[PDB]
Amino acid sequence: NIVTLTRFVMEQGRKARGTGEMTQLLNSLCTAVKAISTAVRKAGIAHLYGIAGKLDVLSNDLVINVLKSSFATCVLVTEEDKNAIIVEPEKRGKYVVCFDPLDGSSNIDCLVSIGTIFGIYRKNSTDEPSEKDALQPGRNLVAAGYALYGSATMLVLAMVNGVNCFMLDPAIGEFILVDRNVKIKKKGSIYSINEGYAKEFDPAITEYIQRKKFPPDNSAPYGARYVGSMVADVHRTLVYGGIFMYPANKKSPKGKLRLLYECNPMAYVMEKAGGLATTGKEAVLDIVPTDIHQRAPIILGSPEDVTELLEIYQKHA
Amino acid sequence: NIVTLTRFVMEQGRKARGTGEMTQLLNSLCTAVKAISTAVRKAGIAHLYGIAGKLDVLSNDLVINVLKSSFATCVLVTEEDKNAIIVEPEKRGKYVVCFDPLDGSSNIDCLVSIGTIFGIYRKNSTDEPSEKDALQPGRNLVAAGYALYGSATMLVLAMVNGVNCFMLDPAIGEFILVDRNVKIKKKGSIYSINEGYAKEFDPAITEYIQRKKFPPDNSAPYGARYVGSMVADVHRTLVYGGIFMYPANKKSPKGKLRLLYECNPMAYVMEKAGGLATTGKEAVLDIVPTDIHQRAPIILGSPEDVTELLEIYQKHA
Amino acid sequence: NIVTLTRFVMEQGRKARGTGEMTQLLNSLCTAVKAISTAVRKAGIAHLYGIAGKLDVLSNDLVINVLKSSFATCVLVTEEDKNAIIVEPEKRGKYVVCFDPLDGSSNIDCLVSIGTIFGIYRKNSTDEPSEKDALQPGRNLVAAGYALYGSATMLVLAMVNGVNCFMLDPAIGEFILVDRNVKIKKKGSIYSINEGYAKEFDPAITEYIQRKKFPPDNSAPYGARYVGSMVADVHRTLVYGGIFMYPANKKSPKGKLRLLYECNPMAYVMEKAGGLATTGKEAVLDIVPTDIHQRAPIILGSPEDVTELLEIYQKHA
Amino acid sequence: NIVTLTRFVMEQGRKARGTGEMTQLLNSLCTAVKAISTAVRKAGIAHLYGIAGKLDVLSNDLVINVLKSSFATCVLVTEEDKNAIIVEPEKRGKYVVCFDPLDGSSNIDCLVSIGTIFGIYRKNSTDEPSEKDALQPGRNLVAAGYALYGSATMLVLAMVNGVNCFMLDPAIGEFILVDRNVKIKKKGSIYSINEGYAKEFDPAITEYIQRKKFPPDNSAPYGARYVGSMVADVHRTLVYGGIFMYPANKKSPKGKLRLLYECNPMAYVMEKAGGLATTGKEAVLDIVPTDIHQRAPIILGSPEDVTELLEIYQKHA
Ligand SMILES: Nc1ncnc2c1ncn2[C@@H]1O[C@H](COP(=O)(O)O)[C@@H](O)[C@H]1O
Ligand SMILES: Nc1ncnc2c1ncn2[C@@H]1O[C@H](COP(=O)(O)O)[C@@H](O)[C@H]1O
Ligand SMILES: Nc1ncnc2c1ncn2[C@@H]1O[C@H](COP(=O)(O)O)[C@@H](O)[C@H]1O
Ligand SMILES: Nc1ncnc2c1ncn2[C@@H]1O[C@H](COP(=O)(O)O)[C@@H](O)[C@H]1O
Ligand SMILES: O=P(O)(O)OC[C@@H]1O[C@H](COP(=O)(O)O)[C@@H](O)[C@@H]1O
Ligand SMILES: O=P(O)(O)OC[C@@H]1O[C@H](COP(=O)(O)O)[C@@H](O)[C@@H]1O
Ligand SMILES: O=P(O)(O)OC[C@@H]1O[C@H](COP(=O)(O)O)[C@@H](O)[C@@H]1O
Ligand SMILES: O=P(O)(O)OC[C@@H]1O[C@H](COP(=O)(O)O)[C@@H](O)[C@@H]1O
Ligand SMILES: [Mn+2]
Ligand SMILES: [Mn+2]
Ligand SMILES: [Mn+2]
Ligand SMILES: [Mn+2]
Ligand SMILES: [Mn+2]
Ligand SMILES: [Mn+2]
Ligand SMILES: [Mn+2]
Ligand SMILES: [Mn+2]
Repeated sequence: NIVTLTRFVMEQGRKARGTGEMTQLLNSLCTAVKAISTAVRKAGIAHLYGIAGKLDVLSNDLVINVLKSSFATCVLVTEEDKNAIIVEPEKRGKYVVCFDPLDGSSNIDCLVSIGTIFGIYRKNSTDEPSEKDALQPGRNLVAAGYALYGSATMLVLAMVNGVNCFMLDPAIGEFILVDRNVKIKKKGSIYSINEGYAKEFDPAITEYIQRKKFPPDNSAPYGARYVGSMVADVHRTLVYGGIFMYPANKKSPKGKLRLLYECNPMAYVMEKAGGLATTGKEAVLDIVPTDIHQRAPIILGSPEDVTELLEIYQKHA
Repeated sequence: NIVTLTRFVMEQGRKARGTGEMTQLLNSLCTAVKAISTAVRKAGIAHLYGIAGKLDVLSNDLVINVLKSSFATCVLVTEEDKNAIIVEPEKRGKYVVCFDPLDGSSNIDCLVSIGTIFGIYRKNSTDEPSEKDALQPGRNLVAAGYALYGSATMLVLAMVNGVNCFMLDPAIGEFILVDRNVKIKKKGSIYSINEGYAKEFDPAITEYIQRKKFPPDNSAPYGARYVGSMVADVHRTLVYGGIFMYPANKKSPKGKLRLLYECNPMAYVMEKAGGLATTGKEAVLDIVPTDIHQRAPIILGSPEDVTELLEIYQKHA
Repeated sequence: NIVTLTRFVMEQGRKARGTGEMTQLLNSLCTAVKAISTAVRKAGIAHLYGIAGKLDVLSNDLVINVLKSSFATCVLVTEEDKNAIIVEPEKRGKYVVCFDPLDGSSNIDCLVSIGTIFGIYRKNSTDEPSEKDALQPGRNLVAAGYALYGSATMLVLAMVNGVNCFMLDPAIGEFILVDRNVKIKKKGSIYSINEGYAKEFDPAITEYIQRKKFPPDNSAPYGARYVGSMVADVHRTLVYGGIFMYPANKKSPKGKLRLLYECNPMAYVMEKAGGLATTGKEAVLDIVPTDIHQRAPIILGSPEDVTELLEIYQKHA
Repeated sequence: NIVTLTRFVMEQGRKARGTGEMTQLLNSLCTAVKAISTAVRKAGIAHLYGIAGKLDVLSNDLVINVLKSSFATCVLVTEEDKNAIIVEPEKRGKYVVCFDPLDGSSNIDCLVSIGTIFGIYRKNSTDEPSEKDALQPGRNLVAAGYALYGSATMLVLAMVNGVNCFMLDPAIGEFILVDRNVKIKKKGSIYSINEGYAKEFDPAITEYIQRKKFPPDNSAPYGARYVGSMVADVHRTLVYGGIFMYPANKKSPKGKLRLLYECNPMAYVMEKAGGLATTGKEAVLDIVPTDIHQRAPIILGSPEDVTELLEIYQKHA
């Protein structure tokens, strides 16, 4: 009585009486992620080193061809491509897929955890697909999730029904459901932010950080953690509780994280897990995108920690 | 032409005119690390999940068994064991090995990078082997290094002639030399410390951090990173540059990090790479331990960043 | 534009407007075969050998639990169980599955190729499932096939539409379609039989063998091949052409190979591939089984080679 | 406690007081075999099938490159190369290696067991290294063995002190000693020969086969097996007992099997295991080659079965 991703996706496609198109899509994603995982852990590297006489780019190509080979997509948006990819009408399905094929690429030389992030929208409208089809607020997401290539490979999938975590068994190449209907803690004890940007923080963030290090009610201070790869930082937030933040600063008054393929999927996982995701002023899932590579400030995590900071944001409002 | 860890170790052992006792020890280590890597990556997990027919305890058991069978060790010191382990006379060799089988174990549920740390001493006072044989300053290390299980598995080996990084190709189970004679940048641009302890930092540390966030000469502040796993943080330092800190505070008046199997091996690596590793008052390698599970304050990284901090310490002295 | 077993099975389930039950079944089989393949190639053997301090039986259990976990089966027949396994009504589906979890087990110590063989029937009737549900002639098979664990792992799947071959990529744990709509050669140049039973052969087999070694029309003689594992011998027959035979002798006047889980699936693959499978008197697929472990003589392969021998069988009739 | 090929080789090399030159050669071989095994098992095939972003030539290239880099060889002899390969003086060592990189290559499309065969000689006449250095009788082998890629990968190594089998654990890329000091049964019960050449067999062979099918003393006839891959057939002989035959016929008046890299290594293995290996007229190891691609008749296996056949030869002499 074990549950594999392949079994789960099919039973769910059956319960929802789908035509099987989304199921074929989710299966192609599962296959793409296993292929990326393998290249990340460097299997075959000996060949590059002459035993017999890129990564971001390879990841992009894998995700694109595998997704197109699903016959379930019409518009693809990648962090790696300036323009949205419109699918050939022969393989054109009804899904729009926004993804970051390998987030944290600059961490690669340091062997820090990296991941793949994706959000799926159903093409709403009836005209020649285009970038406009991806410009939907995150509230319209059919599914969203990410794959984390850390000490082990994990796929976290969020859909209307909830959040589920699947661990990859690289021996048989199968994702096994290990955490079902996940819920984030109401209050965590870790905060995550790049404090090297201190001089740039708005007063509300500055005050919050101060409350965490020197608690006014004399409670224990929060521990700090900042891996430097969103997928790793968010996954730790989801599993262990706490708050993650990447607010605005000189690096764009608009934030650094991209709305469509970084913030939205994460905000979606967070909300389905019972947490919050806000820009400080509004909920991330409610922002109407105007540009496929639009950035946005984001704060996510345990609801009590996010509301606490939202209050400070009010006090300074 | 390609260089595997197996060939390199043997070659070095040949140039050193060794009896091949250390070579066997190093081959054993390599075998232990590949085994731990496989377990960490979760191969075979489908079995726990009943496709019908603890990770730090297994790691401990693997290291101890694999090292004993090398017939090259007489005294073992593990983070996991209260007392030193004395090898049976039948299996005795002349080496003392101090290791942390799986560091960052708390981080396991969050899939954060973890690693194995080891330091190798040669038994000097030839009395019956005992705990006192491990009580040697790090300046007496013959070899030290670590294995990091991150996006990929890497083994860094440092010996008197320098530091070398080997990447694991899991397809053929062989470590390939990917970086020769490593040297750390003179000055970095990332500082790594758990700022959650700000309330308890000594003055020098407090001044240094603030200097990194608000540099006097209005230059770019240092970026910040803190994975919360020493091997991961120390490996990013060695490779990318910067400074790593785990100073003395209240919950740990002498630091959290253990001297024999965490601070020494890492300080040795740092020093052979041209970096510094201090306690704030003194070099970590010169400290003569008195207890095998002794703790010690540690600051390591690019020579200029560490020097700058040490000047500040002297200033408050 | 690559085709994985998972994609293929789903598109075919869609074309046939299935409810998705057979598809879930085929997916469970694919997963069982990858798990068996891994144990066959001995991954993890170091643990049996004490690195940190059956096969036929393990294969049976994997296939049974994985199949039951599909919720698509009601009656399971295994070469390893005296009695047919009736599925719990909770997980009871509509399919009857006959399989040999690991054929050629006595070859294991010699590392000869071995495999898994399976035939699927739709439960015809409407009463409490039982052994009687498996007692159908092979002509009623919905699907049949085998997995060969040889130099590489291959899954050959035969359905009403034809025969397809999928090679396993153990790096990503995915079967890739490599040979589509396979057809056996009309005439081969290799014959396969255990000639150690010469003294026991009926006159027709004896004459045929004689024609192959000393051709009366002076054509080149046929080469001989006899691996000793049916799956290996049949797979070579399917791919390279020729004839395979295991007629009756003192080892049962009834043959050695079992009808339900060895002969039928193979006869089915053969026929779908355009070849023949006969007992010498009748077509194997047409025999009405009377006992789940019933044996039967079998001759299969290229149609011209099988008809040639059938003629000799007539001459001696 | 467990024994890996790496430890065993080093230990043996220590007991022999070698300079570690042969040890490096043997470590190189091991690395080459693991690499070939991975390629044979088809890892990464999904790439040829365009998940978008010859096996005997690659094997040849792997062996040659990996052996050259060992700095232990001066002359290489491959089944795949017309002339011997002379290693650059910069990389010269004292050993001559004769190998078949991938034997049974015809069998690849049929997924039949294949293997690698090697024999190691020490350069004696110290003139400029040349082809003549490989022209040594097998009685002069320092080491020989083979790697079989069957249901699992095994490496059999024979040296003056005996024959040892190592099983590859692909999870950690390590060969584990699974069988120590192997010895073949005195008498077997399987004979292995391509009976398709019956029309061309000499009288002795013809009598022997018939004696196996119809034993005078009405005892059980020998079972027959003929995989068609020497390593597979010879490995079943060593492990299970019996006799393997590839006599002289018409299409091959001196046999098909080559002396230097097929017959010698296998005869050496057989002899250290307590078996016999003859040409019919003489022991294979005593033959002094005159051409590097020379062919030779071979009969090997249990000492009693081979003797019996040799008596029959003498009878027709
Ligand atoms: N595997 C599945 N899991 C959960 N919901 C599904 C699945 N397949 C389809 N659905 C749902 O049913 C809708 C239509 O399915 P489809 O016909 O495949 O496009 C989807 O957009 C989801 O809302
Ligand atoms: N593989 C090696 N790599 C580097 N140094 C070595 C190696 N083998 C031996 N040496 C050195 O030679 C000394 C004696 O080696 P041993 O006789 O094997 O105990 C060691 O303690 C090292 O200092
Ligand atoms: N994956 C599939 N491939 C080919 N035929 C299928 C598939 N699924 C179902 N069918 C066919 O449709 C019938 C009923 O499907 P099902 O509703 O799943 O039981 C099967 O028995 C086959 O005859
Ligand atoms: N690893 C080993 N295993 C068995 N015998 C060895 C080993 N190493 C060296 N010897 C033997 O010692 C001789 C010289 O070794 P070498 O100096 O390395 O060239 C060889 O030719 C073998 O006869
Ligand atoms: O390189 P990417 O693909 O844009 O992602 C890097 C991002 O960079 C953030 C960290 O940025 P700072 O270095 O500015 O903190 C992470 O949280 C995200 O992973
Ligand atoms: O779980 P361990 O073996 O004690 O290791 C955790 C150690 O803990 C340090 C961080 O601890 P803090 O949470 O106190 O910062 C790391 O740098 C070391 O990896
Ligand atoms: O051991 P199993 O599972 O019954 O299968 C062995 C069978 O045995 C046949 C060979 O039998 P002989 O040794 O009698 O030739 C093969 O063709 C089949 O694989
Ligand atoms: O393809 P190769 O390298 O020539 O090897 C085939 C050889 O051929 C022999 C069998 O050949 P026949 O078909 O003539 O029996 C085997 O025993 C050897 O493995
Ligand atoms: Mn990216
Ligand atoms: Mn990104
Ligand atoms: Mn530990
Ligand atoms: Mn530790
Ligand atoms: Mn069986
Ligand atoms: Mn069987
Ligand atoms: Mn060859
Ligand atoms: Mn050959």
